[PDB]
Amino acid sequence: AYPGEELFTGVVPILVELDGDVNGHKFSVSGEGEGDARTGKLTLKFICTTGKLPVPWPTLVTTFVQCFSHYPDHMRRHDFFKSAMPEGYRQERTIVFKDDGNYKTRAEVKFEGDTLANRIELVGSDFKEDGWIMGHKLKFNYNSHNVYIMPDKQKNGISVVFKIRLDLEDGGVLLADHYQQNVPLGKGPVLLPDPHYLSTQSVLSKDTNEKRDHMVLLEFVTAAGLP
Amino acid sequence: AYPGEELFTGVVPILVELDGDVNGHKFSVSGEGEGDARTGKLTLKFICTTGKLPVPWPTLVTTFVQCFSHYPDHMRRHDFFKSAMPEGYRQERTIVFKDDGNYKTRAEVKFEGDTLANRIELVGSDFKEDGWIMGHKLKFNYNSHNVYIMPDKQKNGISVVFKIRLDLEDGGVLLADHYQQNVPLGKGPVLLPDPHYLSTQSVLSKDTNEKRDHMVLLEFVTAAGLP
Amino acid sequence: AYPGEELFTGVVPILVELDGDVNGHKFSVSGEGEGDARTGKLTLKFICTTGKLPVPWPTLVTTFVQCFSHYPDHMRRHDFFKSAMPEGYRQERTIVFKDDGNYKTRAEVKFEGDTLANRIELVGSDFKEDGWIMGHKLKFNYNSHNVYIMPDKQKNGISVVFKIRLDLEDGGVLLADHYQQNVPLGKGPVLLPDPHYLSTQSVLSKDTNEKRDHMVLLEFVTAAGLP
Amino acid sequence: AYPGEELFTGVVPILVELDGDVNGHKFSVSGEGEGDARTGKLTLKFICTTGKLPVPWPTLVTTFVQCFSHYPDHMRRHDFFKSAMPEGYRQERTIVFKDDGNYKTRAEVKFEGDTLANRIELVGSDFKEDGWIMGHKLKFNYNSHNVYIMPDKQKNGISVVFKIRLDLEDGGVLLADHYQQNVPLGKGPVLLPDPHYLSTQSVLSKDTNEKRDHMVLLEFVTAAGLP
Repeated sequence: AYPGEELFTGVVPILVELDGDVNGHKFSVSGEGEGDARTGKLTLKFICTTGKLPVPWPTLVTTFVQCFSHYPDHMRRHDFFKSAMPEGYRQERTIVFKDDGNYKTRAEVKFEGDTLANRIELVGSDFKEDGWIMGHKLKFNYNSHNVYIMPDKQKNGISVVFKIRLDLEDGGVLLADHYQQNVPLGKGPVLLPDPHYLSTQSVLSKDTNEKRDHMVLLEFVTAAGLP
Repeated sequence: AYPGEELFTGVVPILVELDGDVNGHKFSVSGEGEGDARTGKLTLKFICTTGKLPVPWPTLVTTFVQCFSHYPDHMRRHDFFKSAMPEGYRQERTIVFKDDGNYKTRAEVKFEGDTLANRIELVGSDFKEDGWIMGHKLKFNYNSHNVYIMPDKQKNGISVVFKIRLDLEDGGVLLADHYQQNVPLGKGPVLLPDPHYLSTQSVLSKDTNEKRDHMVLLEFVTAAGLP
Repeated sequence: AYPGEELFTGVVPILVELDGDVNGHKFSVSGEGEGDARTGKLTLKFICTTGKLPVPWPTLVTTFVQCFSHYPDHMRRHDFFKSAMPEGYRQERTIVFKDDGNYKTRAEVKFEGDTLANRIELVGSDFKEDGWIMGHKLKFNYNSHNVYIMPDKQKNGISVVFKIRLDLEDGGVLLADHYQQNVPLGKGPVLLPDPHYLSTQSVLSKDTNEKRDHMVLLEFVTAAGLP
Repeated sequence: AYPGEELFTGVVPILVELDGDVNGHKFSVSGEGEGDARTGKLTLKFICTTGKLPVPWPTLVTTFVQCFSHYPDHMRRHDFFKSAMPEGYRQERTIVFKDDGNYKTRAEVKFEGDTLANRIELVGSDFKEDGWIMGHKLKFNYNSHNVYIMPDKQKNGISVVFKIRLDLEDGGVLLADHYQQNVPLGKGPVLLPDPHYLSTQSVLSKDTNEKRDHMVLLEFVTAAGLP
């Protein structure tokens, strides 16, 4: 297999660092945790190093390491995330919130020693001051959803798009469309996958022994084929 | 690769049946769902078959299948719950609510065909009818907390002790001490674990399409070591 | 303040008496020393009054007064051992030496006047004459390990299990598993602690002016909580 | 509470730097660890920087921090070592090895930031290159032995005298008389103690992961009054 696969035979530490800017409200978030590609388990904890988060925590869940998705034996040849390791890949993402603003993220997912780092730069604009983001908070859906992937041959990478359902405090729903391009960092050949998807489930919680603004995230991801 | 773990290589159906008697108020609960030991995932739905539940649903979460906890590779020799399968184990518990009544539960967790069954007999007493549990709304801790386990060599089983923080409606916190003793149902050899604990996480929801008194539970449990 | 903490504000003399029986060899040990709960310090000298000890001295350290452990301010409510004083408690233990023999101990730790007395009975069996324990000269690890404690609500006492590491003459390691049960002797109320542990450190030494088979013991024990 | 005592209420890092010259053989030792005066516990690791130590490690322990001796409550007015802190004290010694050479040491024990550093200079002479010390046939005494202390009114410090037994591989015992003088470095008032002694207990071992010439030291010291 690829020299990137056996870098995930067991538990791998994760470091997260986010430098965002939403309508002028600058902020920084640091994250830390572990990941197990054998089961697709992810246990991460994030903290707003600048104090309070100006945007809702669940809106940054997707931005905050898809290389820890579990790929079954019959589909390991479609794992582009682990393929581009240890040099890693670049993750660009346009998040469009319906009837609201949009995010634009630039991430660098790579290995730094024995740790997996996710250094991201996020920009936000066109969010209303009384919109569903800069105003009333929301919550991330704890149900399984699908994240679809196809290869991008001309870019030697993969295309990834998916929808996010955010439950509003007033019983409503704010759909967030994610468009994502991934490009390898190293020059070595990567796996060009067949169109497939990932079954993703994330549970949000807090840490009772934490005084700062934070979020605890438990994520299970499993890849699945498309006939 | 101890015997009993083979019964949890995939999704296993779960049947839950409870018969309760809290302060003379008799009731029955039927529950169904499934569990995945590879991820420690737990999805169940419980229905009050006698009408309205006289106690808050969150006070009955723990009573309502720890054999679906995920034991990492280096800790599989500590899995007493799966070692008792398929003959199963008996779960007796004493749940003391601070400054209020107490529960006494007798359960039989075993395999019925391909379905993991959990038949429980619950008895409550000394509950104040005007306190904050009986006839009032409660909220489960929802965040991660620890469930401590130790071997009981005299009874050839395990002792399980843990705490639970329930959230009252006025903002106050009610604490429910749990005292638990598991013993195997058959004469086959079981696993005597070292002191360890389980990291538990639950999410409570409501079925919009269900008219009877009901509870939907999502739960994630992971075993962890004590040095 | 339960009426047991005041009995340990200063230095308290210790009496130890043990009648042992291993592979037919009947032996006796007398011990004396002091104990200070403010620091967890234990100074004890044991002497085999029946001649030579037929078992290695390190295998009897745990059998040879956990009421002298230091419990910090935030842990005083978990000190079961002190709450059973002055009437004291009973300490039954099953020690399992891996791939070798087993110890069965029964002790009554209680106050006899102004000194705390520990009177034990030991029965050993299934020890190989060429076993790792038999032959003596064993080595007790001077590093600190953890002795986990959980409440036994049914018996109105506590359950205690831990592991000790015995260094062998061959450079290897003998693991002795300990399974302990504590119940109160008197009829008053006792402390029912939360799950916690005790970091215990001990050092074996000798007395150059002592001609009989003996051992000098130095031990520090401090209580610590579990999340 | 005496002014210098507040600096030892918790664990204190320790630095040790020794330059030696025994019979023209030059060497330097670096040492590090921590001290806990609540229990009189010491754990230090020393590394010979210049390569192979030309004298045996057991001969250098005492040269290798009596300010970490535990002084019981009602004997605290006798702690000159702590009362010299933070400015520290000078510690000069003459170690006569019977029918062999001698050590001359000069130590400046003081606080350097939050770390108590013991920087020593050692000179050894008149040692027999074919005797029992230079050939490295020595073992340490792990049993408790006494260290006698007395005030020095004129020098505003203390004199310290004690004996030490060293075990040779032929079965013989080598006595090493120590003559010690301690004088404060600062101009603050120090405590002139009464005649008393320290009960010292030491244990030497080896680091299995260390390739350089080294010694791990564990020490327990406790002061005691003289009638």
